[PDB]
Formats: sequence, C-alpha cells, structure tokens
Amino acid sequence: LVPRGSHMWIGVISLFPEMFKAITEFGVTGRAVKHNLLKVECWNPRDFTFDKHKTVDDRPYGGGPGMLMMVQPLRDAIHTAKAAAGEGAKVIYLSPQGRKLDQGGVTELAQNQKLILVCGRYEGIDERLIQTEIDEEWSIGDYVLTGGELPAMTLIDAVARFIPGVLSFADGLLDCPHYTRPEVLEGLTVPPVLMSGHHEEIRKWRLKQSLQRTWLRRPELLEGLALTDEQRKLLKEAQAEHNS
Amino acid sequence: LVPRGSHMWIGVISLFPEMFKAITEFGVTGRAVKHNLLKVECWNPRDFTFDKHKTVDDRPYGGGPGMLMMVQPLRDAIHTAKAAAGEGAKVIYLSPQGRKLDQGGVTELAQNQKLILVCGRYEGIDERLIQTEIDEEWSIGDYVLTGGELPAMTLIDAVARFIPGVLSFADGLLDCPHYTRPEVLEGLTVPPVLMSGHHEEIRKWRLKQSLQRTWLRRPELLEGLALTDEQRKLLKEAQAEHNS
Ligand SMILES: CN(C)c1cccc(CNc2ccc(C(N)=O)cn2)c1
Ligand SMILES: CN(C)c1cccc(CNc2ccc(C(N)=O)cn2)c1
Repeated sequence: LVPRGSHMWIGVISLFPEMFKAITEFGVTGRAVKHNLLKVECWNPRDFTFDKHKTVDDRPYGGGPGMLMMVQPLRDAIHTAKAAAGEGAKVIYLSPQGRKLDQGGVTELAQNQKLILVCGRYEGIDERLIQTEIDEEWSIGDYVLTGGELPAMTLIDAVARFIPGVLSFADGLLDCPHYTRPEVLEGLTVPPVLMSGHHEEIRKWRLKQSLQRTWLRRPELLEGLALTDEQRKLLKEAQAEHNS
Repeated sequence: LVPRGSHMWIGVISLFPEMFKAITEFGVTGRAVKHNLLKVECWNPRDFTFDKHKTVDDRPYGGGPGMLMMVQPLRDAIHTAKAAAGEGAKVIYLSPQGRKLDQGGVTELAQNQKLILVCGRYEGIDERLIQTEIDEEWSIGDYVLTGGELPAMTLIDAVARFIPGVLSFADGLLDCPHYTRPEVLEGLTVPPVLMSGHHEEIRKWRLKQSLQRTWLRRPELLEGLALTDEQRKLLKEAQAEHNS
C-alpha cells in the first residue's frame, strides 16, 4: 500500500550480518525496511566454507602481520549475491583506498536500483577479486576501521534518504543553527527573528547563517559553489559584521 | 588478566541504544568490550521524559519541515552521563557541520580516556545546547545520515584500534595490493616478488605500490607529506614506469 516504485535492493556480503540489524530494525531505515522501500539481504562467507572449522581468513603472499579474507568462500558468497540480484546490480567494495564518499557521490550511488556491498575484514581482500568482482571501490572517509560493515551501513543510510517515501546541504552549504523550547536556556535567548512570524525575514536569516557558518568552518566548500546574487549579498553582510 | 590500563570509557546519548550492539557484540570491538579494554555505556533521552507519551522531539522556532531533539530530556541525559563519567570527559556532538574526521583526528580523540558522544536525530539539537554542553563538534564525512548513531559507532571503532591490546596509513599513504591463495585466480597471477621470500625486495615493492596507488588515486595526500629519500626514489620510479 505504501508507494514504492523507486524501492532499493541492497545485497551485503559480511562475516557479521547481525551488525546490520542496527539499520534494518531501528529508526527511519528500519521503517523503510518494514515498508518495503528498502531491502537489505546478507550473505555470510562463513556459510560458503567447506572445512570443519569454517575458515574465512588466509595468509598473504609475501608475509606480514595481517591476514586477508579467504578467496573461495568470499568469491562464492559474492557470486550468490550476484545471482540473487540479477541484471544491473553494481558491486561496491568499501575500503580506505576507495573514492571518497560525499553527498554528491551518495546521490550518484542512489541512482542504482540494486547494489551489492562487499564488507572486508582483516587486511581486506585479494587484489584480483577487486579486479574481477568489484565495480567500484569507495571510502567513507580518511580513517581505518575494523571492518567494512560500518562503512556499508553508513552508505545504506545515506542512500536510503533519497528513496522517495523514506523521509542546508541541498545547496552545498552547512546548515543554520536551530532552536526549540524553552525561549531562554541558561541565559541564552532565541534570536528574535525566529519568533517574529515573518517567513521571508526568517528564510534570509537562516540562509545568511548557513553562509556565515560555511565560511567560518569550511571555507573550501564555498570555493566549489557558484553563489546566487542573494547568497553573495548575505555572505558579504555576514563577513562585514564579523570584521565589525 | 588481560592488560588494560589504557582502557577507554565511552558514554553515548542515543534514542536507539540497541544500535550499538553492532559494535559491542561483534568482532574486534566486541572482543575489546568483553576484555574490558573498551566500555560503552548508553543513556536514552526517552528515559528522561515525564509525559505519558515519552516525547523526545520538539518544534523549531521559526517553523520549517523538521523537528529537533527536545531540550529537557536530552539535557538531563547528558548531565547524567557527565555525572557517571566524572572529571575529564570530553563531550562530542556528531553532525555534518563538525570538524571533519580523519586518521590524525582519530589519534587525537584517542588520547582521551573518557568520551561522551551525543547522537542527534531529526534536524539535530538546539544550538544553545551545543554552546552549553558540547566540547567539540565532529563530522565523519560530507554526507547526511538519519542520525548520529552510525557516526558515533564509526568514531568508537576508529579510536578503539588505538587502544593497546585491541588489535600503509601509518605513513600517510594508501595501502599496497595484497594477495592470498590461489597462486592463479581467473588467469591473474601473484606478483613473483611476493613469493620470492626476499623480505627487503618485498618491502620495497609494497612501498612502491603504496606510493603509486596514492599518486594515482589521491594525489593531494602526497602534497601533505615530506617523503623520505627512499619514498622519493620509489615514487619517481613508479611514475616513470607509468609514462613508459
Ligand atoms: C588495508 N585495510 C586495513 C583494509 C582494507 C580494506 C577494508 C578494510 C576494512 N576497514 C575499513 C573499510 C572501509 C573504511 C572506509 N574508510 O571507508 C575503513 N575501514 C581494511
Ligand atoms: C541538520 N541535520 C540534518 C543534522 C544535524 C545534526 C545531526 C544529524 C544526524 N545525522 C548525521 C550526523 C552526523 C553526520 C556526519 N556526517 O558525521 C551525518 N548525519 C542531522
């Protein structure tokens, strides 16, 4: 009954599929799953092992302190996910060596109706599997985590927001400050304009604050933008008041 | 019995504390928790409400489509976490408007023995709470998620790796490719040097590959580095071979 149509299917390859309950069972993403706007399906390489101890790691050629994902169980899990996905599924590997995710990249990834996310553990996966099985390698940021599961979940959450029905950044700026009750909090008052009921004055104040915040915190983000006439004016005003 | 000492305590304020099972119950972080190297303690603003329906959101002054976290339950939850933490706990708010996390920032945050992480939902929290309760505002990347929980979990995982006992980036470079069995995979062979047993040749090959990979994928990362004599040489060699 809930209108889908732009529903999204996401296959996940992970040694710890139960981690994905954090997004499939709670909040907005949990609702998206319940309403069939989002489907997350997990395959565990451990289920594709054949030895008694269900071995899923293997030693790197050339030595070193780390292990890699064992090729055969991982490869078989990926092939099974691909078979379930059918035609048109893009296979994504999350790693610190990948293309850096930003909101633009999220909107690009969100254009896919089917994704398969491969979650590496240990020191990652065999380079030849990346060559033969992986379409795109992405990073959620310049830091190292214990597995690709949190990055995969982060990507799912980010793209889920663009699925119709699931739900100032949209303009490439940081957001303005927001206020709610009470009118006075530890001596700090709400900006009078927000309680004026003057919608146009409130819009312009918020936009001016967003411009000022972006300039002060992330000035490089401004360089990437072609500001509107109005934005140029409000930013100039904010900068003048800062130097005043 | 497991040596701790540099153990870390992390308080979390979240409307969905059960999401944090994804890190406290599984993998390396799950082991860290079991071994008392890492403690994660959650407070839910819903438990600090007094009305019949346990209301945790509130309307923004000045209108708009979104809601904010209700101040009183959130504020009381934060104060309770602070009381439990005692002296010296840094309070962190995760938002897209915060300082961008990278590995350097992770190592800085990891110097804290106590952290409190505040997870915003809806359109975030009252600006005056950020002023009065929050020490530092951090972002895990330039994208928007449905809540601060995945960013909080991402930060916990990243900093947990620096807790002694819990466990090429360390040099500011991307990692080299790695290989494991089989020797031939879909016609693709393992680089002969990795099966040569010549440790010095293998080290230099890996370093050269890391330099080449960083140059090709993330050249800006190289600008931030003062390369060693050896790194300058191997990078020059890799670049020469690319133009050859
Ligand atoms: C070489 N190595 C340690 C490694 C290689 C691949 C995957 C993993 C799993 N960890 C991840 C994955 C992604 C990210 C990210 N920033 O998107 C951070 N951590 C580790
Ligand atoms: C204004 N707004 C929508 C908002 C404001 C604050 C928090 C939140 C919760 N969502 C988050 C949190 C952090 C990150 C990050 N990149 O670290 C991404 N999403 C949303």
